[PDB]
Amino acid sequence: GGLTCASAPQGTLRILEGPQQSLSGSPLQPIPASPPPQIPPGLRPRFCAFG
Amino acid sequence: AAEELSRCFSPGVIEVQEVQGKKVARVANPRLDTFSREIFRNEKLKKVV
Repeated sequence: GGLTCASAPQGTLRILEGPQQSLSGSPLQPIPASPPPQIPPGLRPRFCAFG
Repeated sequence: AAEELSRCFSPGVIEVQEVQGKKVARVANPRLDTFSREIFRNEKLKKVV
């Protein structure tokens, strides 16, 4: 009436919960790159010679 | 090329007249010139002035 060893298991199942990968879009930056410093339009000379 | 010449100088110095259908640049007032030597960057008009 006691507990005895039974037949060895024939296989093992290991369960884990996993989600999946999306598409590669690689959206690097809101406003991207190093935007260049640049000329103010027209500007004009702010200096003249004497005479 | 008269206008490119007139831009390489303080603007009053080279007065571009219109003698004929073509445009001639003339040295109207040499005194206004500031020495900026910007003609010397032109490579084709550094030989003219």
